[PDB]
Parts: sequence; structure tokens; C-alpha cells
Amino acid sequence: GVPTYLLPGSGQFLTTDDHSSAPALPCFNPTPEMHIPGQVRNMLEVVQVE
Amino acid sequence: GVPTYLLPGSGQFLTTDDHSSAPALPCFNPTPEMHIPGQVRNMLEVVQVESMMEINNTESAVGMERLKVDISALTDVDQLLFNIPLDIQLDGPLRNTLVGNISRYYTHWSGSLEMTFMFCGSFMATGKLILCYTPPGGSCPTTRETAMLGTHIVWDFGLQSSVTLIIPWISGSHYRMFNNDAKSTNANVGYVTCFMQTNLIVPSESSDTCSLIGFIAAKDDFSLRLMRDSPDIGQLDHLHAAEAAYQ
Amino acid sequence: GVPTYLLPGSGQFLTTDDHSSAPALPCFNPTPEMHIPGQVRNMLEVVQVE
Amino acid sequence: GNISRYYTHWSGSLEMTFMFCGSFMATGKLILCYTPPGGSCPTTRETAMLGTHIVWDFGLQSSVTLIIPWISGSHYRMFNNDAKSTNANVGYVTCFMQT
Amino acid sequence: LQLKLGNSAIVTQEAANYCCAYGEWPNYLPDHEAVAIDKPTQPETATDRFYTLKSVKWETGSTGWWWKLPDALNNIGMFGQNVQHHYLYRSGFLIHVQCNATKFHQGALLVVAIPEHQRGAHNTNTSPGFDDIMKGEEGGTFNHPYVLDDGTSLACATIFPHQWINLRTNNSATIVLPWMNAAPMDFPLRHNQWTLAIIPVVPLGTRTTSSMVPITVSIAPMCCEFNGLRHAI
Amino acid sequence: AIQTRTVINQHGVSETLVENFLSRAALVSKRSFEYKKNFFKWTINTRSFVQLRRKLELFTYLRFDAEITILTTVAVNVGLPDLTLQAMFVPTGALTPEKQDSFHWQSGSNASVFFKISDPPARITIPFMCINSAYSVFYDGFAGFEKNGLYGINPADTIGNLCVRIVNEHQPVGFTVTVRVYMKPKHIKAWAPRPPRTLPYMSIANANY
Amino acid sequence: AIQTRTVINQHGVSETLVENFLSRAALVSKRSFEYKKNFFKWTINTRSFVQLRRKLELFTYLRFDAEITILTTVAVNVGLPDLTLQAMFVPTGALTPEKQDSFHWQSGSNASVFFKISDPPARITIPFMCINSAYSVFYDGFAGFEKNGLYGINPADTIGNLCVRIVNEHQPVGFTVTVRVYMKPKHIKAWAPRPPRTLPYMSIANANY
Amino acid sequence: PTGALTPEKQDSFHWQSGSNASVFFKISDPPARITIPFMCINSAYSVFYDGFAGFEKNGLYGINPADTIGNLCVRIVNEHQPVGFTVTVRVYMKPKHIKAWAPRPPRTLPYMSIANANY
Repeated sequence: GVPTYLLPGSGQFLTTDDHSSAPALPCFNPTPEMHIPGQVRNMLEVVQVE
Repeated sequence: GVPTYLLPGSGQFLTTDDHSSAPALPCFNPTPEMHIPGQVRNMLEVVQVESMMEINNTESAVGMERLKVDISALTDVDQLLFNIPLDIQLDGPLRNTLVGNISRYYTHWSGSLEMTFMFCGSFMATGKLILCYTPPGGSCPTTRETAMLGTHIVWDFGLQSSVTLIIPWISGSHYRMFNNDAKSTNANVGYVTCFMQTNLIVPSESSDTCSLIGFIAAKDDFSLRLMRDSPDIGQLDHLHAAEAAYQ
Repeated sequence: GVPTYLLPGSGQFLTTDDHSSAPALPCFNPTPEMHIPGQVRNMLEVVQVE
Repeated sequence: GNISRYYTHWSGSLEMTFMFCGSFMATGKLILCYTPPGGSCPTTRETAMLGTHIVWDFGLQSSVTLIIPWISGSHYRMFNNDAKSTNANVGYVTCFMQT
Repeated sequence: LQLKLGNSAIVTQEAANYCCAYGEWPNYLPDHEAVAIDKPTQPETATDRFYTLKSVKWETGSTGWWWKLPDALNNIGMFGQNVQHHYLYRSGFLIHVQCNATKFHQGALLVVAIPEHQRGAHNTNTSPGFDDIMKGEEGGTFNHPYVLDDGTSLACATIFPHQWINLRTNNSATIVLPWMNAAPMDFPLRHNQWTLAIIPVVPLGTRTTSSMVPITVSIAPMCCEFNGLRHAI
Repeated sequence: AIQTRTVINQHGVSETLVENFLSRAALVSKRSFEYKKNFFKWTINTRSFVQLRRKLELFTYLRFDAEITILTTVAVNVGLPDLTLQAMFVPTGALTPEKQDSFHWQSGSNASVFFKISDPPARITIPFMCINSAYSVFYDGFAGFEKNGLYGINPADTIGNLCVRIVNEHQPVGFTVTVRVYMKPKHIKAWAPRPPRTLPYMSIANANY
Repeated sequence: AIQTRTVINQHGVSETLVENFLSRAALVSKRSFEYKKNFFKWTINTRSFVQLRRKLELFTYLRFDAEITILTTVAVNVGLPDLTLQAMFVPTGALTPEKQDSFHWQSGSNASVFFKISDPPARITIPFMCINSAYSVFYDGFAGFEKNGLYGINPADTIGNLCVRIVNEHQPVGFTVTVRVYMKPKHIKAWAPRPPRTLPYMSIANANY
Repeated sequence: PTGALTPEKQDSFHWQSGSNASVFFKISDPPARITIPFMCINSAYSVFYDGFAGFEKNGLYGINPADTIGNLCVRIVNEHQPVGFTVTVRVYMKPKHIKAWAPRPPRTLPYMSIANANY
């Protein structure tokens, strides 16, 4: 097989990392999206209101 | 999944490795760059700048009186003024310069140099000097006649007030060759010595004392290798607030 | 990330293996080669001498 | 001032709007100054007129608009221990009674 | 052979060269709308005037002089008034140092300009106060010039932009200084970027005693600008 | 005192570059604490050891990243059960914990790692967090305006501080923890070279002699 | 009280996005149990700590995933032999175990992880399990119809609860287990912003003052 | 390497020196491994050197000053513990990228010293 070696910083837990995860419930379809009015995408749309 | 196995040397920590790391703060934009003038990219742009040396190598010269040699009117002919042992690592005129502080961090050096003198007397005063270069084999000459047969130039004062003297080639290392902690000094490469050809001639109004200033600068083939740590300051002493951070 | 599993024979040390290693001094240029006369490449060039 | 508590550094321009809530008959004038971040707050009307002012009355309009050019800020924990260094006071908007 | 800059003009110099410190001029803030967006007033006709300082005296036992360049002009003239009621500036300078002695004097100066010269007190554990740094128009004096009052030697001090005044050959020096700071605009009453320092390496001498050999320093802000004090509403 | 010689032939220029003149991961902190001040707090200044302070003061402005590596070596004062640590990085504007069980360790906003002793050592890299364009090594000014400010402290220059804590509960054994921190500057851009210092240092705050 | 300044130049807009305004993995539960109630049961409400409750109540409806990370730190009340844990996730409609050795731990239908202490911590992500299209943070209604229902409890809003158990048999040593749970919301879509709360909270069930 | 100082005591300040390379490995890991480049300042290692490093009349015969490499130093990092233990270190060296010149006849008589070729 492929030969590996571990770096330092292996097996830690940052609270700001971004990695994939094992889904607890595969083959589960959530309820589909609906057009709910008034979506905010950026928090500079809040500070511009008087 | 993919089948793996671990090599020996897995999970160690070299202090010289280069690998990627987990960012502590993603989605953070630093302040953008700005054109700040005078960027240095290579440390051979520092050693090529001229920087004066300490010609006055006698004892009991304290302060900034080490940077100059006086040549009084009452000085007999053929008397040696100075000599520079061309050694960077050793204590002398080239210890505390700009080429002798960057080349403490590195072990091996080899390149060519460039020396420049300058005369700081009055406008009326004249006279001549003579400037020899001894190759690394032979030893330092003591009399003027035995030094003229080397590589000399005969420089006067009235025409020019600055001269240029190309040093052809130097080299060096540190040579820890034995079992215990011993030091083997490199052999003394080269000399640059200066004799008084004729007497100094001043008028009745100027002072009878003049002065010289010497400069040094490496050329564009000065090379360095194998970085180490410099002993220049001293190990450690008392810092007044040595733990500001902890409390 | 990629899913792995360890084989038996993982973390041993053969004295005859051939793998890469972490350089102790990167960014270091050795002294370049020079044509030194009389290079031997195979030890059957030694047994053919009288 | 509540969204910009979650963040540390802020820099931008603002926009202030006033509105008068008197009766329909009532009149009069005001004056609205803006002090740049260098100088201090003016105390009398005459020393405040020489700044950047507008002379707003009541009978014509009942709302005004005043553009604030630029602000900035941070928090500056610069020492060894736990200390707080307040940013210096940028700007003022003051109002005097003309008539 | 004259430097006519605006209102004043230093006339009748010796031949001189505009050795730019490093490789740049003032440049006038090419593009920063992200910072302090009230456009800089940029005064140009009423600041550039060669504010000449007081003449200093060079005797045998003298040891050196230093000026902090945004500090030496805070109380002098039209640049001195714009330091009050403004809090951001951006300017580069021009320095013209000229001494005058006859053909019987001998000596040498080193006219060096030092960016961010953090000084140091000798033989104590206390940082220098506000009064040992903000000296003003009169400038200061090196106590230990061989180590430049911070430990870094004078023999290596030619790494900065510098010229030599050798009284055998010339008696003039000219340095042009660009904007050397990390921030785009800076605060004039508490930060000092450059530090003009002149140090006599070879002291003077003559047959008689203590000839003065007076020196003159002249400073002129090159491409200056400030914040905006006038806005629409 | 044997005086020898050897001829030297070289061709390399790319060894004196500033990018690999300062990429060497020197030690910057070493402090112990006993758990039975029960934690390790350290401001991220770089002028703590004079081997790396002199090398860093050849330049006026420079710009880099941190690459912190925390190496913890424990003892019992024979075997220690599965110790877990936390290394929270506190920038400016966020509050620092003053006690081990404070509510500032539970703060979500600042980044923290959770590493065992048996693992390889922890490692995070920290971006350029000055609000100028470069770190002013030498600052010729006053933060305090009036007449009493400390000379040469740039308020824009600071980074933060990191705090290291034993996570576990009070145990009947009491043990001694030793923390070493290795910092490795990455992506160097250095400006305006300066002459190197010869006289020895006297304080950590200023350049006395 | 030193008053300083520094000029600031910025260009970034993509730091205030809602996707990376709430992606920070804050702590949501911390409770100990002694094994010699011998397990850890916790409903997956999010309004337990007020640092993250106020930040989450700026919006009316939002939609995300869970990303649970369970971090267990044990002790003996010196060395512990190879402890194995189980972290069963019980949604609505499935029964919750009331005792450690119940027959509900053997139920195949709900998902469970089996992780040692010596491993890196466990991690599962949980999909969007509301039966509306978004989580109603503020609900202006009654679940109970008649005259006695609790105000502001949405029956469609609930998620489940997770239960953590020491798997091993009764051992002659008795040890204390501490469980910490870190939740990290992923794939945020938030609607209808609301003004933030100034007065302090009084209960976990409602908005009193 | 040569030119850098060697530590004489366990808690010396030469272990904190950044310039020379160091590894930090536990006992429970697989063993440590670093490769070291060709650090002679000639073009090849002189195995047999027919000369004197010391010039005058007293130099050791057959020591080439350009031939040396360095030395490595191994230290327990931890603090003083109430147990005292014995450590045994083995070093395995594996030559890579061989280029050999000028073959010589092999030695029959047994060796007498580590410094020279006596018999």
C-alpha cells in the first residue's frame, strides 16, 4: 500500500477548522426549501437601516 | 479505503522542516501591502556597502579615535604607519565592520574585496605615501625598500584625496577537526601596509597634523554558506523586567 | 478526508529498505563535482586485474 | 452600535437624519455644526459658525440630512497586564438655537 | 546655482547632487480611498520654503548634532501652523547642509539620515522621557557618538543614506527623503520618522585657537498634504 | 593552535536570501507551572531571547506569519492518566482568563486546540495581525500623548497572547508541567536594513546600554 | 487611560457573511457523572449558554446542520483500563433509556458511535430534522390548544437527545467522567433579522425580564 | 556541525540554539530518521590522507581538516523525576548515492588503532 508518516499536529481539535464528517443518518431526505420572504445574506444589510 | 503503513521517522519534529499548517483564523483578511521604500531581498546587498574600519590598532585608543591615524610634520621618512591583517574572524581592524558582522552568521566565505582610503588634511598640504599588498604566502615587510618590490602604488596628496585598492581573493572556515572542543584558527591571508615616502609639507598657517580614513566593501562575487549563530553580544545577562508577559 | 487502514508490518525497521528521508539541512548547496580520474562503477573491474 | 460590538476594527462613513415633531404653525431656526476629529467641542454659537454648519429652519422642511465623512476605531490592548486603552474621541455634532 | 522653491531661494551654492535617499520621491498618495476618506487638502504653494535653522558652532571638542524632522518644524511658519488643527500628514523632505571655512581648515563630517532612530539612555533601566526626545528646533547632542546612543556602531552607519563633507574637497551636502513609514498617513505630534544627524569624524585643527567654522541646515517639505478641514455637510 | 587551509569552490547565491535567512524555528518561551497561577500565560513578543532578538533587529520593518508549535513534557510529583490540554489564543479586544476555571475558557470566538500528551505536538499558524502594513521593530514615538507615555511602544504592533490549561478535574496526584513554544517565521518581506548591535542588552523594553 | 490612534485601510466584505458569522463551534453542554443517574442525557436545545443564545436570536428563521463533537476526559477516584463509550442519538418517536443496562441501548434503529478514550474525539454530523422548512426561533403560539399549553413551544421544532454511557462492566475502581459537547452550525440560511436583546435573561423557556 | 559549539552539560544554553537542526521524538514512536548532505569542502572524502594538518613539526599525521562532518548529541528532555533510568542508544548509518574512485588492495593484518594504519 501507500507509505505514510504523520506530521506534528495530528489528532488535535481546532475549533475553527473545516473538514467533512460522518453523517449520523444517511438515506434521509430533509424537508425541501421554501421561499420565505426577507432573506439576509450579509450583516452589512442590517447596519444600513435607520 | 486506501491501505497504508507508517515509515520510521513518523511523528517527529525537525526544526528545519517545511509543511503546511492549520490556520488559527480562517476568513480573516490582513491589511494589504504598501510600497515601503528600500526593500532588501538578499543579504549580499548589505555587505557591498562601504563601511569604515579601525586603522589605529594601537592600545589605549579609546573611543572614536580608533578610526584615524595622524601623520605629523615631525615624522621621519620610511616609517610604517599601519597594516591591516586581512582576517574577518579575528580581532583587528576588520572585526567590527559591515562585512565582518554578516559573515559571522555563515561558516565559509570566499570572494574579492575593495578598499578605499581618504585624506582629511587642509587644501595646501602635499606629500606622498606608498601602499603595498602582500600575497598570502609571504610575511609582512618591515622596511620601505623590501616593500617596494611587492605590489605597490605611489599615492600623493595634492592631486587626489581618495584611492582605490582591489584585494584579489580571500577565503576562510573554522576547522573543528579534533575529538574534543578545540579551535583551529585559519592562517593569515594577506596584508595591506603603508609607508611614508616623503615628508608632509604644510604652510605656516595650517596645522601640522593630518589624518587618514579607510573604508572597505565586498565585491559582487562574495559568497557565503552554512549558517551558524554569532557569538557577538554575549550569552545572557540580567534583563530588568525579564517576565513582563507572565504577570 | 481519505479513509485509511494500517497493514501488518507498519512501523518496523528493515535494514535493507529504500525510502525517502527528511533532510537535516535544506537550502544547503554541497561542493560541486570534479573529474577525479579513475572512477570504478562495478566490482568486476577490480577482479580482472592481474 | 450593536453589530459592531462583535467585530474589533470598524471604518466607514455614516449618515444622520433629524426630524421635527411640532405643530403645523410653528416656525424658527436652528444651526447644526460638525467638528472634525482634531478640534474640540464649541461652546458658543459664534465660535461654532466658523466650522461646517447648516442653517435649518422649521416651516419649510421637517427633516434634514447630515453626512458624516469618516470614522475609525479599535481596542488597543498594548501593555503586559489586562489594561484598556480607549480610542480618542473622533468628531462631534452639536446644535445651537439661532432664533 | 540656486534653489528657488516657492517664496524663498537659497542662492549661490557649490555644485551638488540630488542623491535620493534609496530610490524614490514623495509621490503624492497614489490610491487610498479605503483610509481617511475626506480627500486630503494637499497644500502645495504655501509650505515649500526652505526653513533655515539656527547656525551651529563647530569647535575642536564638539561631538555631534541631531534633529527629529517632523519635530523641528512644528513651531516654525506655515508648516508649523498646519500641525495644529490637523492630525494626519504625509510629506517628504529636502535637506541642504552647508558649512564654510577657508583653505587653511581641515576636517570631515558625516551627514546621515536615520529612519526610526529609537534612542537609549546610558547606564540605567529607565526609558527616556518626553523631554529628552522632543527637544524641538534647537536639536540635541550625542553623548556617546561612537555607538549612536543605542549600541549600534558608527563604523557601520553608512548603510543609511549619507554624504560626506570633507573640507578639503567640498562644503555641501544634499539629501532628498521619501515617505518612510508603514502607515499611509501619520500623526505629527508624537511620531518622528527621520532623524538628521551630523557627526564630525576627523576633528578640526588650525594654528590659532578654536575657529568656529559655523554650519547651516536648511529643511523644506517636499510634497505635503493633510486631512480635510472643509466638507460640504 | 594549528593553522590549516583548504581551497573552496562555490556557486550558490540562494542561501543568503531573507526568505531562508529567518525560517529556522527558534525557541521563544519556556516556563513551568505546577497543578495540584496554575496555567501558562505568555504575550507573543519576540524579543525574549537575545539570540533571535539581535538577528531580527537588522531590519526596520518586516512582515511574516507565526507557525507556533507547543511541546509539553509532563511529570508526577509514576504513570499519568491521559492528560488533555487546551491552548487558547487571545487576540486584542478579547479578555484573558485570570483563573483556571474562568468562564473565558468557554468563549467560542477565539480559537483553541485540544491535544493529548501522547499525540505529536500541537501546531497552528497565525496570520499577519498588525493594522499597519508591517511590524515596526524600532518605533521612534510615544503611544501616550500627554507627558507620560512609554517611549517606543507602538499600539498597532501587538499580536495577542496564548494560554495553556490542564483540562482535567482535581486528581489525587499532583504533577509538574513544562511548556516550550517554538515559533517559525514564514513568508518574510523585510525592508530598510540597519547596523547590528555590539553592546549587550540591558532591558526587554528599550535599547539601553 | 492612554488614548491612541492608527489609520486603517480595509477592503474585505466577505467576513461579515452569515455563513461565516455562525461557524465557530461553541460549547453547548458540560456535565459530569460518577460511575461506580449513571449516564449523560441532554436534549439538543441551543439556548443553554447566553453567549450563543443572544447571537442566535438576531434572526427569526434559520436552517443548518449540527456537527457534534464529544470530548470526554476521565479520572479514577491511577491508570484506567481501556474505557469504551457509547453515544446513542435518540430522535423523536424513539424511546430514551432510563437506566444504564436498559434494552434501549441495543436498539438497532438509532445511530450510535463506539469510541475509546485514547482516540481523537468522536464526531457525527446531524441533518436538518425539522418538519417545517426552517427552525422557528421565536414562536408566537401555543402547542397545547385548550386553555393550558406552554406558550412558545413549537412541536415541529424539536431535534432529539443524545445519551452517553460507559460500556464496561462493574470494575473494582470507581471513576468520574466529564463530558463536553461542541456544536458547529453548517450551511446557514437565515431569514428576517430582529433587534438584539439588551436586558438579561431570566429563564430558559421564555423571554422574561 | 563544525563551527558551532557542542553542549558540555545537559541543561546548557547550547541546546536552545536555533541554528542547528534538532529532532524531538518520543520512545513510543517509530525511530527517528534524518538524512545529512555531503558536507566536505573538497569534492570527495579522502579516506587515506598522506599529509599533515599541523604544519610546523608537530601535527597529527593523516588528519584532513576538510574531511570532518560534525557530531550529534542526544538528551532526555524531561525534568528530574524520582525514578532513575538507564538509556541505550544505537545509531544506524546508511550511505546513499555512492560515487567511489581509485580502488586499493584490501587489508590483511588486523587493526591496532583508530587513528592510523599500524600493524
